[PDB]
Amino acid sequence: VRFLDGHTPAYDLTYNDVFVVPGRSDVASRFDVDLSTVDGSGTTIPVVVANMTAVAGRRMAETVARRGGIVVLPQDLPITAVSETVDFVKSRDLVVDTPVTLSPEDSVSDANALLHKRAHGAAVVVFEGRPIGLVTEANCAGVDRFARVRDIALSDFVTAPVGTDPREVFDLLEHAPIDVAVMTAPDGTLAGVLTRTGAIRAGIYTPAVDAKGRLRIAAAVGINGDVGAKAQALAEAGADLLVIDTAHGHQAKMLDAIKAVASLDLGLPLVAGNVVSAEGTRDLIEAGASIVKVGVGPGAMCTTRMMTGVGRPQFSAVVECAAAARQLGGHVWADGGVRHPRDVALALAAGASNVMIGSWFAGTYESPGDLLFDRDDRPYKESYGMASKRAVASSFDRARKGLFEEGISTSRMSLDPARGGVEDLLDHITSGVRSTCTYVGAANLPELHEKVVLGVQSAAGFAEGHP
Amino acid sequence: VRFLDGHTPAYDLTYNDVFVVPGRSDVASRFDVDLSTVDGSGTTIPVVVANMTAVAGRRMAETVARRGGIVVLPQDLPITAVSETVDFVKSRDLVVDTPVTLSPEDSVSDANALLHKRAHGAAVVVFEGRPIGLVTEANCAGVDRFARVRDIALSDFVTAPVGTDPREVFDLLEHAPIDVAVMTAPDGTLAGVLTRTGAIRAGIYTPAVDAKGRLRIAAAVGINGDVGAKAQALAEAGADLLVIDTAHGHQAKMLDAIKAVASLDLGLPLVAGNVVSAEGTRDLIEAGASIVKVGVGPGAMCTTRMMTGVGRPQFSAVVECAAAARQLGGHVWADGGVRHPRDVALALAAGASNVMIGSWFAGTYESPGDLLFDRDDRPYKESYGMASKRAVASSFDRARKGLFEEGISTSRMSLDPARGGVEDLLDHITSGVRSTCTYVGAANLPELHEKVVLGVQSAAGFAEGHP
Amino acid sequence: VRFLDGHTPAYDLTYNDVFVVPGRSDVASRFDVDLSTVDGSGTTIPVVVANMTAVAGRRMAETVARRGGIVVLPQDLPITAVSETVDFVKSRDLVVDTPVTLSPEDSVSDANALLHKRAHGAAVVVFEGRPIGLVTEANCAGVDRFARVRDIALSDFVTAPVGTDPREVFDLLEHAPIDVAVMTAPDGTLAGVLTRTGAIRAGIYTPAVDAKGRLRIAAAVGINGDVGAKAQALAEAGADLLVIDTAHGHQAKMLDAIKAVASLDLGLPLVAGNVVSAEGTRDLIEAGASIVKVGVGPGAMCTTRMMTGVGRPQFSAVVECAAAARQLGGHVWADGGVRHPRDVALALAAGASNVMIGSWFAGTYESPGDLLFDRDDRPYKESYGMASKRAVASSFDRARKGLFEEGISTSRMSLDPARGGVEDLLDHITSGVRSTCTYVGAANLPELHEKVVLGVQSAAGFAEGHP
Ligand SMILES: Nc1nc2c(ncn2[C@@H]2O[C@H](COP(=O)(O)O)[C@@H](O)[C@H]2O)c(=O)[nH]1
Ligand SMILES: Nc1nc2c(ncn2[C@@H]2O[C@H](COP(=O)(O)O)[C@@H](O)[C@H]2O)c(=O)[nH]1
Ligand SMILES: Nc1nc2c(ncn2[C@@H]2O[C@H](COP(=O)(O)O)[C@@H](O)[C@H]2O)c(=O)[nH]1
Ligand SMILES: Nc1nc2c(ncn2[C@@H]2O[C@H](COP(=O)(O)O)[C@@H](O)[C@H]2O)c(=O)[nH]1
Ligand SMILES: Nc1nc2c(ncn2[C@@H]2O[C@H](COP(=O)(O)O)[C@@H](O)[C@H]2O)c(=O)[nH]1
Ligand SMILES: Nc1nc2c(ncn2[C@@H]2O[C@H](COP(=O)(O)O)[C@@H](O)[C@H]2O)c(=O)[nH]1
Repeated sequence: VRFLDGHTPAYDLTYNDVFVVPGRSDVASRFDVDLSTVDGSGTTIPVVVANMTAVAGRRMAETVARRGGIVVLPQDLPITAVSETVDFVKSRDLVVDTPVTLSPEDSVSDANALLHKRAHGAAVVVFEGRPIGLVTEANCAGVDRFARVRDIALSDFVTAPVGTDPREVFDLLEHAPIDVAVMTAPDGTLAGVLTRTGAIRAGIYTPAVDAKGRLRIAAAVGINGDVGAKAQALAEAGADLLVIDTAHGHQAKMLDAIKAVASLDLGLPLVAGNVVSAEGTRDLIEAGASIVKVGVGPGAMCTTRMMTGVGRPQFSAVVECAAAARQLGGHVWADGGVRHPRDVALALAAGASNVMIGSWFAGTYESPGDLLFDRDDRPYKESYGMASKRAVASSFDRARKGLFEEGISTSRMSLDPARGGVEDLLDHITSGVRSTCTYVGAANLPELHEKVVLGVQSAAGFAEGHP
Repeated sequence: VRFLDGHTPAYDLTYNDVFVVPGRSDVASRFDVDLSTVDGSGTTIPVVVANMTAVAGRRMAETVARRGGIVVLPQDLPITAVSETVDFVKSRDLVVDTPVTLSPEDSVSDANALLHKRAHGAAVVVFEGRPIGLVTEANCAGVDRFARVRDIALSDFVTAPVGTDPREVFDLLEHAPIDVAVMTAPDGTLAGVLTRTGAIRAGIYTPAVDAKGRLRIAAAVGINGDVGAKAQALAEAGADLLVIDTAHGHQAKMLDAIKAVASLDLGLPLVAGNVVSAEGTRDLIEAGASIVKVGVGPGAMCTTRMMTGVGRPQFSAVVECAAAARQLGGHVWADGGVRHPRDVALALAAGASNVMIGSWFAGTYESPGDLLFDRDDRPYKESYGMASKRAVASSFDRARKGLFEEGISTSRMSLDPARGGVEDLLDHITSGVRSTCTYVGAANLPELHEKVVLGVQSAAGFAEGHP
Repeated sequence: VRFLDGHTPAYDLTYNDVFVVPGRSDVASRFDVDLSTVDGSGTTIPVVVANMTAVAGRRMAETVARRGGIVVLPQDLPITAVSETVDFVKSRDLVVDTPVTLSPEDSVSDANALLHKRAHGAAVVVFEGRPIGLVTEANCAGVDRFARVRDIALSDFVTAPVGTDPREVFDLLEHAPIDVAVMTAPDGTLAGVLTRTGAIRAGIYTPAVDAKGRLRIAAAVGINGDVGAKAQALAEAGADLLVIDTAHGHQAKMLDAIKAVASLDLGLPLVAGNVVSAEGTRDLIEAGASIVKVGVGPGAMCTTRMMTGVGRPQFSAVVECAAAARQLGGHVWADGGVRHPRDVALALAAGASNVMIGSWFAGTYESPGDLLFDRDDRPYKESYGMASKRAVASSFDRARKGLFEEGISTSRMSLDPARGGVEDLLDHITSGVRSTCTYVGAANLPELHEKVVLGVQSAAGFAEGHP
């Protein structure tokens, strides 16, 4: 990638150590740039939710797929749950979000705990398939925790049929006391709930769909055990994309797994990682992988940097691997070390065909975890590492292996008190990437890579601007 | 610009990463150097107040214009208010500051809130155009908040006619209980209020005036909409200098706006920004701009560095753009990243024809904002970013554009408990620049640029000295 | 008064040391008892606002007079202000409260400070005598403190003509976003503002009015100086009731003042105090006083107990003086030591024809003081003692008298965060007195005195019940 004159630092650079120099721009507005990825994963935004059990669930899968990004299901997961999640996601409206359906016999405690499963802020009490009420934080508060939800003073909702343009439902919700509105099927059954900002987003983002027009989804497999059988069963389960993940993506087991999956000829794009070296990417590409995950160590839950000293600063690894893959025709997914939208913008600028968010999305409403509360009542969630799920594998043998195994690290990802949903994190990331495109003057991601110029900055250079 | 031998860092440098090496000096004192700018903006000190609605007002405009610096009025402002502000500023005494005029029927609360509008520390109660009393924090305290100001125990004031030299009013205020003194017109009407330190400053600073001897003022326009009509109407409104500001100053819209304004042949100097590249400055100069604003990202209210990764360390961008502009004959205004007078001194040293302060001046008495108080009772003010006012542009369209728009960032700029007025910040900045001139040994700003030698310093190098 | 068998304590009892034993009751509800006073002061509730400059103002006067209680104007007040206040009060609607009238040219700071003058929670912006807008804490917040009130985003109000029954305006305000409603004169000019709870209270309370149907008001004079001339001028000023107040109501100066006022034959009822002895009440009654204030020392602002050791527990003094006055046909006002409605109920039970609240009402919205805020942002107000205004009287003489004079004590009366208005304190007091009537079984205040039975309780007896 192009660098400023005289910029040959004697160290690998991270995201905080680099910056983008704006160039001559012809892109008028942020909406004039398209974020469609070229990697073949079919994501209209360069965002992938990581294959972490704390960040990858059915709700996040459907939400991000509707917003145009693919979601990788966590590895080492019972294929029954995988099939259930895939069937759930593929049966979702391309525009309307699936609400928190509440049976009239549910308790107040269950309703209150479920209200935070989604970012809508309200839950639908539905009887016999017909929506009969709405609950929120207001009517639920004060009443007894174990009273039935049929006696929670159900509020009135704005009902509209499925197929009305986002304009009409938007103006319908201009003065609505409750932001959400129930999209009902023509027969009268509830089909979903659409929000004011959801109506806004329905036009900006184009949902990522497969050849059959269903929300794309992905799943991950390890290398321990029969990789071929697991990958084949995953492909038959309906997963659009297969991701083979391990702590070290340059070992012979990784190459054998990629070779087996490629020989299976499943037709789905191939994703392997992680390698932070050009030779590792070359080996993975020659092994039969179309997409290469890059980054071992920058992950916010990754510990190997402190325990082993291995790793690489994310930006330099991403740019070198992207150069290698583009030399061999392959494509690159940056993984780990993403905490600000500048990280996404720089990862795409370095040459990566896509970026993968990880534990940042764990601090969202839709992450498959428990929304706990701290002492100061600030919302947050616990993010865990994959640990043995990303590692190559009687009571004695189990405990002996577990003694030397890296512990499951835990972190507290705080929720935004106002913009807590993953919708708003995606909005921030996409706005940052669009602004980067406008500053560079690129109409698309390949043009972003081609026309970006990057400079090096010191520690004090990062202090410039408002945090 | 000249650098120390062996100093070729592989990264763009910010203000904290550079230092000035003193050379052989013939300038005896700080008062022996003149800070007159060469850019044609006619500012006798190298200080410009930014085109921010939280830092650019009529009071700051008149104060800084009297002290020798130009003020850029915020963009996207009703031309009626622009004309009112320009007429107010052009009708100000070149020596005497306009006080807080208080009608006798004003309440105690209004008087107390108005007392902090200016740095004088006292407000003038004037009846029928004749000054009849003075109020301050002492007599106002304790009395009922809604009692009339005619019953606030008005104090006695030192009255002097307009035209007395600062020497005489200075010695008149040597033992005065109230620091301020009322300069009255020959007919007896109140013309202004002059302070002890104001008398001191009346000789050190030479006010910036136009060809008609009136306090210079500037105004800003965006690129969205008809730039030519807005610029022409601004020129007819009486603005001395036109500033065309946008988030990205290298886009085609910027060039078209500069071309239109230059074709208008208004005669005022042309200011465009922001570009942090030599090619951007070349394009702006060829587009018909005499002065180029440089710096996108270092701004204390700017967020694009964290959201998009775009930007550049301020010092390297300023020096490169200054070199380019001086190659093409243009002149440079550094913008953003100014928090200490060393930043101003380094910006002028890098080659910029002027520096623009920004949110630092928002924490002053004269900034067009509300002087709020924190829990610890330390005075402070809220500084906001321009956001869409610096960005290129039905309810649906409005909300859709606002969803992706960067939020209006807010910061708390604390007031100096003693030297809170913008007069004292200007004193600090000018003292720092004069000391830099003496250390370099330069009699003027062009000599500052010519004879300055700059070295590179590490993180621990910045720790040297008293903070 | 009747006491329980065997209750002959060897100490004077205060309110905390006594309790009422309920008897056989025929009063069904609290609304079945009338609180009309027999003293001739014409107050329909047994509440009098004290002659304290921190608790007695025009707003409190009109409010309490509309609610059925008389207000004594503070002594040592310029008769011009007395006449202005009396004319203001006598020109008030018997049902509608006078709102915070706001001229369109007032500032935001003035509007915000004025909003807390009344308990309505909203202020009326009126132009040319016609109401044009409403302001509250919501629209006022966030906007600049010195912006004009014509640009404070005036809200819509419910307008009704004067004369509509409280039922109609009550149902009109059932779903109103703003609790208050503007009662307008038939010509369209604004006549007042009536609230939802104000509509509720318009039927429960019967306003205290004179023979001409105007809100009754009272004023106070001291004993120093010509008492006769001051009392006569006060009577001509329109004051319905005259109160002669001093620290010691048994001195010869008190008797001479009462004799002079009685010889004036002004026709208004006579109020003198304070005496806590039967002989003092006898002397005051024989001096030509119809009503006797009792209580010197129990006052929450009174200091003489700690400085001099003089005083008396309020309950025993009140009962003894009431017995003496009823023996001579006079009537009694308890003064001081009122902090809970039980104090009012016990004062009326002891035999006092009325009770006088004092500094408790100083912590209200309508008290003539400044609503200050503490560090924890809890609303409160400063209550001051009368000091020399209740004491018998060159720079040397002034300072010599002031050296030995008791200092003006200050106390912090906290505002109720929800029920801060004096309307709600009056509601609490009246509810307590009505409940006491029901528990005793009395249909009126004379029956309360006749049929009440009081017992003595120890320190631990006061701990019973919820505080
Ligand atoms: N009643 C009800 N429970 C729900 C709904 N959505 C999620 N849940 C709860 O959440 C569980 C799954 O959590 P998830 O893996 O989706 O975060 C379900 O088994 C169920 O207990 C809903 O719409 N209604
Ligand atoms: N070595 C290691 N890497 C992990 C673990 N958990 C997650 N990761 C890596 O870190 C990524 C997420 O980090 P993030 O992008 O949130 O900073 C995952 O996609 C995966 O590549 C773990 O327990 N160990
Ligand atoms: N009465 C009075 N108000 C003033 C004076 N200077 C500023 N103000 C207030 O401040 C407002 C403008 O604030 P600025 O934009 O000057 O910071 C005016 O509309 C007025 O309310 C003055 O001398 N007298
Ligand atoms: N991108 C961006 N730049 C801003 C915004 N507000 C101010 N700026 C820039 O930052 C400068 C002030 O920053 P300062 O000099 O106070 O650090 C302004 O003159 C302008 O160039 C904003 O909202 N967004
Ligand atoms: N503009 C305005 N000021 C009021 C109003 N009511 C009270 N005030 C203010 O309050 C002062 C008197 O306070 P008070 O003695 O009534 O508590 C008045 O002189 C005036 O400053 C009102 O309706 N409008
Ligand atoms: N001795 C004395 N009594 C006072 C003073 N201020 C108020 N009082 C008395 O205390 C009463 C109010 O007390 P409260 O009823 O609020 O406890 C007044 O009506 C008056 O009788 C003062 O400064 N000194």
